[PDB]
Amino acid sequence: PLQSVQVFGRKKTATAVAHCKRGNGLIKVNGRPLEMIEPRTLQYKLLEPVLLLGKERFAGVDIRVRVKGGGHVAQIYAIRQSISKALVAYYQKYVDEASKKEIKDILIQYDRTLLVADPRRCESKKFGGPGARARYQKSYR
Amino acid sequence: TPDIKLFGKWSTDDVQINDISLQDYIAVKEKYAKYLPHSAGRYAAKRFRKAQCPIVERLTNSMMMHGRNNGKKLMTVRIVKHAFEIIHLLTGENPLQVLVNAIINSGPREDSTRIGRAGTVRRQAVDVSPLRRVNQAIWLLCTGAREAAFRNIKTIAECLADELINAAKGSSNSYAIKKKDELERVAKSNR
Amino acid sequence: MGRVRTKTVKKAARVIIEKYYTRLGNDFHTNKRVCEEIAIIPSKKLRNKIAGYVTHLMKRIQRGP
Amino acid sequence: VTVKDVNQQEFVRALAAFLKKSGKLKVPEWVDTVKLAKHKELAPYDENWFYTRAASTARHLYLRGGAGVGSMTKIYGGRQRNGVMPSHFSRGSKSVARRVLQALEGLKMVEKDQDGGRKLTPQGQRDLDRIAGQVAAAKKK
Amino acid sequence: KGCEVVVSGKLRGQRAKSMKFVDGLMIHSGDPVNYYVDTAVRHVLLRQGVLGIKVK
Amino acid sequence: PEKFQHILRVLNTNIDGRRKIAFAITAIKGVGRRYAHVVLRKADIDLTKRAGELTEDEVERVITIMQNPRQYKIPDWFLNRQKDVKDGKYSQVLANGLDNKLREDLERLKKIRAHRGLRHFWGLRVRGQHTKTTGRR
Amino acid sequence: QQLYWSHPRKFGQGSRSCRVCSNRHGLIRKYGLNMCRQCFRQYAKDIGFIKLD
Amino acid sequence: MAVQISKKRKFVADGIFKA
Amino acid sequence: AIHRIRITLTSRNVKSLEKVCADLIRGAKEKNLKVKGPVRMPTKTLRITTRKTPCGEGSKTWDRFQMRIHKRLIDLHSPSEIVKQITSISIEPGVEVEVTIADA
Amino acid sequence: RDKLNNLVLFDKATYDKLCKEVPNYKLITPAVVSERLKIRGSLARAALQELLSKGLIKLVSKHRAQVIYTRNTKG
RNA sequence: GAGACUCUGGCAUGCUAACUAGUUACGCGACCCCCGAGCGGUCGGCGUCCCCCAACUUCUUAGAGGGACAAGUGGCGUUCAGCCACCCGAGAUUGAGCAAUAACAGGUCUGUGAUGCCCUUAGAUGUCCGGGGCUGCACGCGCGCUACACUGACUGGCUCAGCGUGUGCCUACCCUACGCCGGCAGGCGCGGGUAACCCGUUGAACCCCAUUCGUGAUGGGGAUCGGGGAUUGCAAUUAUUC
Repeated sequence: PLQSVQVFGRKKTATAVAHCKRGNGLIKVNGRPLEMIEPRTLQYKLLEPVLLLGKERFAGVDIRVRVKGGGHVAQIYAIRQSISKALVAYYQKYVDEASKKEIKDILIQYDRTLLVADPRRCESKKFGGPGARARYQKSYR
Repeated sequence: TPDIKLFGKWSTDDVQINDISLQDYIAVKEKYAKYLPHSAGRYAAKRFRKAQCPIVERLTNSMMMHGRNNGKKLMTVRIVKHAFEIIHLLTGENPLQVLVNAIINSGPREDSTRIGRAGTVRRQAVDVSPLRRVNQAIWLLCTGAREAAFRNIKTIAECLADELINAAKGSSNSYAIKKKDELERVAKSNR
Repeated sequence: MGRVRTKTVKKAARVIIEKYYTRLGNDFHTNKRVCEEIAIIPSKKLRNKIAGYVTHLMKRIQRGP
Repeated sequence: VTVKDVNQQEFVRALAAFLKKSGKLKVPEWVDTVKLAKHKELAPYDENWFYTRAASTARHLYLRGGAGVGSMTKIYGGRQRNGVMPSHFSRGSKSVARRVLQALEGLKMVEKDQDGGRKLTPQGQRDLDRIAGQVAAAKKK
Repeated sequence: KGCEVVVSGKLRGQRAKSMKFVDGLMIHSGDPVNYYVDTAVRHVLLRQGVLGIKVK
Repeated sequence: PEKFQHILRVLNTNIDGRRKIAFAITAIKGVGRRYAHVVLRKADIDLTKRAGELTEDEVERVITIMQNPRQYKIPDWFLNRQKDVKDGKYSQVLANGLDNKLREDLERLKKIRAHRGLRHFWGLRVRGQHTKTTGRR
Repeated sequence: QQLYWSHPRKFGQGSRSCRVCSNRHGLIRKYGLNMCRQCFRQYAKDIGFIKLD
Repeated sequence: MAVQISKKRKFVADGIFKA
Repeated sequence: AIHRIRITLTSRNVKSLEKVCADLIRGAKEKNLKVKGPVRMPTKTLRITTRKTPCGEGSKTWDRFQMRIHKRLIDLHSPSEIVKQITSISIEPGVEVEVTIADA
Repeated sequence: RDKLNNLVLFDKATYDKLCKEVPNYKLITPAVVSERLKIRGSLARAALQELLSKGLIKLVSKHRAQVIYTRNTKG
């Protein structure tokens, strides 16, 4: 009586995946807890959906997160994203959708990148300058 | 936490942004608060979308400046978080009120345009919009502490707090005020 | 930042109506399909823009020549 | 418990102090005439640095076996200031990297293994994981 | 449907000149000009100098 | 502690008794940051302190190391004049002799009329530099 | 006589040359192409190279 | 080929042939 | 099964290349037991840049040539009688078939 | 123009002024102690370490950049 | 000609299929052996064990088709052309590539066995060899690198990418694991790779967490100059790099 479901939380070049199932209430990432990943300044930003839904709902759920690519910060904002999409999809399949509407509203009210991605990617250099828009200097004389 | 939003410690409530004009542009007292500085920050695509940005996040953005420090949000959060804490000791009061009070009484009310009469330089007083008051306030405060802390033994956190307290109240010995009164002086001259 | 249709788009929209006014209606995604079926355009995007002007045009044909 | 459940700037500190106490290393003589990398400018500020270097290494060996000298050398490589000319990257130091491993190999926490590398022994993990336990269970970590 | 011919060099004089003779419809820009044109350039030698030929 | 800070002298060279030892001794011409630290380890002197810990017993222990670093087990890839051209032995030239070595080395080249000696004499770059644009006076 | 070709070329830029134009300045050593630059651009299409960007 | 050359260098020389 | 053969295809005209695959897997699904599905390798991209002028002077502009290479591979379980049969199936355009005899 | 001479160590007069009336502040930071009393700043840091050990002041937050202490909170 | 067109980017839990791009759940089929805990279950793991009869969705794998058209709505409008704010969703879009008629005494005979006309041709402007110089310094001009410090410099510990290239070349030659010796200049041995199979999970920096320093031309800054080591080659002086 297993309840597997896997979801991705893409960012600029990051790729963060979470495998979800019933278990005994655990929020692990990559062989490490939710508290000791990467800079403790942004630790609160990971705990947003935690505090924002609480702990009653995460009771009968164990997840394992894995992530690859990008940088420090983007690798966060993906994990912030993969958690929620994994959560909401679990309910739609194993709970009534009256549940998922109850919880999707709160998320979208606080912030809208919790679910839908950000399509910005870095662009290409051109001959003449060091970057896309800038250009080298000109004497006029 | 599903009823209160702190910065970890202190709250966005219990503060009254006290004006009508400077309403509608400051996101501090709103129940749409955030636990932390910067989110992603889509707030630059349209024209008036920047009004719906939390005021501390606006402030955080402005600090990193003069080239030696670009793309250093996290550094600036350290400054801000240390900065609001040092405010708390010196007066035992929510720094948010101390912040809005400065932003309120730091936006110039009057200015002169550069209407040089087609090449014959002579200006003319005009009025100022809310959103520009808010911006020049922050810019003046940020380029306060900075030049004060450049070659000194004080750090940005203390110098930021010092100018910030002296601008909330009328201290008449802070960079923000000494310039604001100057601009009003010039406008009244060629009024 | 502007969107005007060219002669190729307009003229074909005219000819299509003047033949097949019965096949078509007021729905874009059906009007899209029939144009594909009768006519052989080289491009998916050109297919789109023609039909969008067709449908705008039918609402005018409802009343007023 | 596992070493992946603590603050790992501090686990290293406990390990070195333990490792200094038993003390069966035969540290090299040249522990005061070196710099630890071409791209440095000084020798360390801390007088006892050899012992920490072992802790970081074996800690790294736990997470990722099959890693030899040059690989460990790349790990501790860093930024190089060439003065007026721009910065670059520089690798660590072959010498201390090699000789540190040999002392641990002497100490029976690590064995030179097939297909190149050093995998930490099947009996070094006791010390490597119990010490986490005291660290994490002496007080709240 | 269309064609184009061009010729340049020393032509009735000591100064250099150029000629372009056309007929029919012709395209210049885009990217069906990679399979709807058949270009060719050549070089004729003469006692005076050289003449370039182009044809499309 | 030890509040007898004692501005002092070493080899006719004044030391400011306010800086740490690893950097106060560096005033002497011929001593740097490397040589400063390493000898202070061979002298067992703690480096937490200022120049307050410079009783005569401690300094002379450092000074004897200054003029003779070799038998105190300091390796030979570390000294200034390694395998001197005359009197070919390892040793380190220190203040007020370093100037003498610098001087005589130049006149060596001058009297012998080598390419480098002329350019030191004329007052120009010598390591193959350029002069069309830089070095203006 | 024996001193004719005495110089050990063996390396450098006065050893190689554009296979077609028999030139020495501005060559391309990538994938054995070993071709002068102007010469490459000239043909550049029978080889299969094109440009899209 | 005999010398076991990369596919990259192969296609290139195959073009140089035809030129 | 008898021999474990492997076939490789490198070319540039994708449509020609995706065609011959369909042809060969058709004959393989025609007269065989079980073969493979096409394992699509990532493309290579050769990139060159030059100055667009022969001389030095002018404005400093650049050009960027390239060519892509498309690559596929498949295997079959069968006696080698079959490969000598089906390597002849009208592979006209520029398409390099490279085939091993047993697992190499 | 701010060209001053400071003190490497105490001189028994700052100690008279530091064992008392420095804990009689609201804010405590080393840069401020250099401002009030003429010292370098290594001593601003080191004295307060002791002064916490002796137990007269209180801690708030430490960082490798800024460290913050407090009054003992007379209560 | 502009537009249309080509390439790229952004979306799909829908199709297609996979050790030579390559995993992820299960069995743990093994992890080693305690690999920790603990008196146990349970957690932990990146690579190490394979043939390849335990799925492919989510990286990059890459082909097909789909999708966005001012389409729905409120105003504005010669109520035509069309414009502004919005509902779902990516709402003109990063972006480049291609580029017309007529022209400039623009540049290139030092890119071409593309070429006219003039000059020279055995005591040569040809073609080889030895050495030197193209870098020479009272000054002026421009494209840039480093820094003028505490939002910092130094010393230790934590943690994450992507575009790429790589061995026999048209006349001469690779990227490197592992070990042993020394700081590197390194140097000896064996291995892999005609390549996402080896380097390679490309353990990159800035960042981040903690010690030292405290406004001092100061440990900021690193020009200049001395001395010693090694490496490329036939050859390092006018120091070729380290």
